Amino acid sequence: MYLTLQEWNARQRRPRSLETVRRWVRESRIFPPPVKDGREYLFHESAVKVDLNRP
Amino acid sequence: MYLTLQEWNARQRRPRSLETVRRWVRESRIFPPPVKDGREYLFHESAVKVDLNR
Amino acid sequence: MYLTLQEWNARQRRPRSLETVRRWVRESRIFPPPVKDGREYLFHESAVKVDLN
Amino acid sequence: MGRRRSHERRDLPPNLYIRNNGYYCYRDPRTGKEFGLGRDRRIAITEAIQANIELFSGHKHKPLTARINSDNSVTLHSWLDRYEKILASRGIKQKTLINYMSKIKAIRRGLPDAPLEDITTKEIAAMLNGYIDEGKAASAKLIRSTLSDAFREAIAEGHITTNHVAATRAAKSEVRRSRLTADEYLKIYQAAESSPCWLRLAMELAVVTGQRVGDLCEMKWSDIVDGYLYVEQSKTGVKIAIPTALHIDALGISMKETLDKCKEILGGETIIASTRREPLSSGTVSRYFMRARKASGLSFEGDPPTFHELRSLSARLYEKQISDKFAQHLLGHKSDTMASQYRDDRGREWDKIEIK
Amino acid sequence: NSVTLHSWLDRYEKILASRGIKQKTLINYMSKIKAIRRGLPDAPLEDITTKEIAAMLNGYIDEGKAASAKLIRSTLSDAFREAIAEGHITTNHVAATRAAKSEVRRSRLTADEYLKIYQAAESSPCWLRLAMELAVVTGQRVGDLCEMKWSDIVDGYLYVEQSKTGVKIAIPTALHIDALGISMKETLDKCKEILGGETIIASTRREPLSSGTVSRYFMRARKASGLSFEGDPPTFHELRSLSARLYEKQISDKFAQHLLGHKSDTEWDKIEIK
Amino acid sequence: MGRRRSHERRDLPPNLYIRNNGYYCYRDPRTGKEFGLGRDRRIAITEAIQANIELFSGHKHKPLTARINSDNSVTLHSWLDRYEKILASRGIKQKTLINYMSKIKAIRRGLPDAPLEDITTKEIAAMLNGYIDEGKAASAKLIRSTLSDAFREAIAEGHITTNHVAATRAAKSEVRRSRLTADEYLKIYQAAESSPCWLRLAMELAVVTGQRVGDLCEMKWSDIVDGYLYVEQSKTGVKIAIPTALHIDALGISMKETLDKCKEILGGETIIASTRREPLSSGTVSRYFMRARKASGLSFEGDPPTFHELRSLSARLYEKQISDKFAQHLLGHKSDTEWDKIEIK
Repeated sequence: MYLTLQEWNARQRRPRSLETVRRWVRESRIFPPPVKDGREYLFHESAVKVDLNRP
Repeated sequence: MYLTLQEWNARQRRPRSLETVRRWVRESRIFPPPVKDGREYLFHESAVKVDLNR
Repeated sequence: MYLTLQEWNARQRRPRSLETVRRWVRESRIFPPPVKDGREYLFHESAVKVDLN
Repeated sequence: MGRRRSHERRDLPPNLYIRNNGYYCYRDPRTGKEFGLGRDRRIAITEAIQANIELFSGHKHKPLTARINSDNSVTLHSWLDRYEKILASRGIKQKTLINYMSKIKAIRRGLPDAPLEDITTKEIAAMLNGYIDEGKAASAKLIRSTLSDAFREAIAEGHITTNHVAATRAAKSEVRRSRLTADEYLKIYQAAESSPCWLRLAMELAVVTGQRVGDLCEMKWSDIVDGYLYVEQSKTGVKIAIPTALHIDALGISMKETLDKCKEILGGETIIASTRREPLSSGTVSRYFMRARKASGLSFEGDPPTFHELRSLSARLYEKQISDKFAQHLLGHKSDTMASQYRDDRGREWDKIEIK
Repeated sequence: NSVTLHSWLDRYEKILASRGIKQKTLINYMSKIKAIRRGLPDAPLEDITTKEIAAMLNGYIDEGKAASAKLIRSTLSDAFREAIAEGHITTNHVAATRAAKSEVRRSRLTADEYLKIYQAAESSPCWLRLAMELAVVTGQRVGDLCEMKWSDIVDGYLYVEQSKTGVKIAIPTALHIDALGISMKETLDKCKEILGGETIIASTRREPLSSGTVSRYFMRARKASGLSFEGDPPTFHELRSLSARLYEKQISDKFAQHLLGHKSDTEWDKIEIK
Repeated sequence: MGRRRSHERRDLPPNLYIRNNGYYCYRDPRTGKEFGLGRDRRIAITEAIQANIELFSGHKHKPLTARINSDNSVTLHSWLDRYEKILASRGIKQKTLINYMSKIKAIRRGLPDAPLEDITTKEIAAMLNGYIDEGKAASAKLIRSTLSDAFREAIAEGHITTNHVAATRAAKSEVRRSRLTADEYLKIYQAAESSPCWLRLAMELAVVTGQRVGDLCEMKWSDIVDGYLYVEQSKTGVKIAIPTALHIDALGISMKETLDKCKEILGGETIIASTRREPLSSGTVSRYFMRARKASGLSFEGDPPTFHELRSLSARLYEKQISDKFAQHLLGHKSDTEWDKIEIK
């Protein structure tokens, strides 16, 4: 089962903007990264945003 | 079940200023840490304060 | 859920000075006893001034 | 002490300190020594804080709406360790004991380290229901039962006086293991050509004898005398003798004909051996049976059947073939409760009624 | 704090709403909870004594409603058992009581009685008679008899999906009761000519009917016939009981069980020579 | 007292205990000792004031809640003494009484001598398990059952109120005594050559009649009418009459031939006598049967079979020779209470 860009963001702790979610995908802030299918992205069921930074 | 910084401060013994709430997170005075998700912390349903001293 | 020192004494019949009320706290003259938040005390809405002896 | 507080521990938990090298080390309240863990600040403190799940060290606890009743006692995580020392003396088979340990291990990573008269019924329900929301309902039932008998033996040793676990209910499973028809049987046997030869022989032998996959890999060519098949089940312990004259017309499989095939092609000490002329495990037989299932392409509703389902299909066939009492003694089963709960369909085939 | 009985009964209903059960089933329990409301004061659970619980229970037993007391006692007990799970109280003062044993007083139906009711159903519409013969020839429950569509019949069969249990069976259109003079086939075709609708049993307006009106009008023809019984007059559901009782002596017992929709087994036996 | 009043006590929480290094330690009014409470001033006092006042209820017309006041009782040993007296009047076999007193002596050397209202469930379990780890599993089951019965009768009188023994669990053990075969009996029968003559006759007569060794020693020749064998079982009291016509075709031993061999060789009032032509005890017939076991040179898995196994062997032979209803109608069995050939049926 693979959720879409909107469906995935509609299940997070706090729904954000479509363009915002698109930014994480480009910043690899989505583990695991979505898969390209057609024109939209397909995220994983247990997909959750992470922070690739160690201050 | 995870809540926001605003929703969490609403369910405490005494609601304080948002500034003070952010301070506790930075000073690591809550088990477990909120963990920044984007640009807004996400408290855990069991994340309570601890308070230190010297 | 709780009430501040002023919000509790203001509801009393004979609102005494802040100091005097703070003294009934250290002398456990208030039961149920109040808890210390940060700099102020937040009593219970049912907390009464139990005058004994 | 020499150093009560400092400007270094001021940002560190009670355990764990910081050396003159910017490194951190966590003390040990069992010897007074410590190990170096971490180079960063928010890492050593965020590491020496979950062991710190047990500051009892000050703080007490209280939820929303509750009562009070306590005094003093000891830990409990240790009781789970003493409970295992009692189960090993109850005289249990070497397979059931492992089933208990796995559950006790789940209780370890489920409930917080806590005394025994502290873990309220509400805390046990939060962990129990957590497995239900995941779908694993059959697990919550065993975890509850095990965690229930643990406290029972605890009360009998002067530690607890009540059994909070008996307050909460147990999940009710529905068994979503789809059955296997006679038509889907040939569909799998036909796709079992890519798989070894012992698979098809043991697949038919498991439907002609209606035995367990475990005892199916325990039969030797010495257990056959005067045309009988002496089989000793290990699960229950029942002993039966299967005649080598059986036959299933619904699938066209003869008992004797199937036996001989395992004597020429296979060959060995056991009825069902491997290509290396050696006995296989009970987990490898049903393993390859899966491959032919997925390779088939057929679809079901719920959870795909299994090699053990062959035992069920064997019973349903023998029913209409000969009689009902026949598909009861062969399965090494007695009583009168499962004989009916093994003939059902469970939402698959309509129970058609005929003029008879 | 936050205690009290009523306050809990409100947080208890939501719990049963997530149990995942039938609609009508959830309603049955609610009616029992409301009875407890006006049956016991509004005070903490730890204050409720076993005496007050039995005082209300027995009050419904003397009124004649002993059956209701059993469910109310079995439901009120579940509430407390779930209350302890939350940590509200420590004991269930309901497990100390005793449920009143009630005996079924709903008389059965015979062959002679049925014939007297069918003829008395003349004043009634033209679908009741069809519903009677059908409920006795199929031996099905009134609940599913109303949800039967002509699309269910497939090549001489009658696919019926029981709502209560959920059993799936297929009654062939070849059955016939040899005691009243009714034929499955002749009965079905009689419904296609007279009624004429999407469902086997419809109204005069060619539209499906509720299961509460099928047994309702049957009652009118019951009291209109002028037949006396012992206890409580049989109902439309009794046609199901009469159906099996007839098929057991018409064909076989293993047939009646398969017709009703049963799976497991659960008067004047004969002492054979051997 | 020595201190009465002083500083560091002017904090006010009773049972206080502020030591030199600023460390509170609540005292217990049961031993006098105390445990380290806390290192704060307004924290330890709170954990000491809540103890003084015993709360439970919440707003009511004068509650109750009891948790004190108690006296008048008896001691374990003392009560265990009269307990034996009550058992002697219960009306039972003398042998049964001995097996109960044997468990009583075990309790004496297993539990202290303090008021019966002080024995905790823990103490009882500590003694019970002490016999479980020693391999004496079956023993900790009889002692536990007897101990629990001594408390219930104690409550009946009015001594105590609760049976703390009804909280523990009784261990479940598995039989260890092995089963005798038909090939091992022949071997032992040959190893019994070094033993007296009555041993051989006792063995055969214990497998052909399937009677208890205790009753086998009480068999008189007067209990043989025409072609029967009246034997009044002493265990339960079941009356039976074994006909002099049976014979084991698995060992080649006829009951008639066996009886006659006991009339010439032995010679006495009892079918099974000694060389002195006099009745022998039941503990002597089995003791010498053992001498043949270790002499035969046959090892078993666990505990070596006894003379009683001859009975079990007698039943397992007749069960295949004639019928099953026959075996149950020989050993003295009343009601019902290794491979079943599953034919095409």
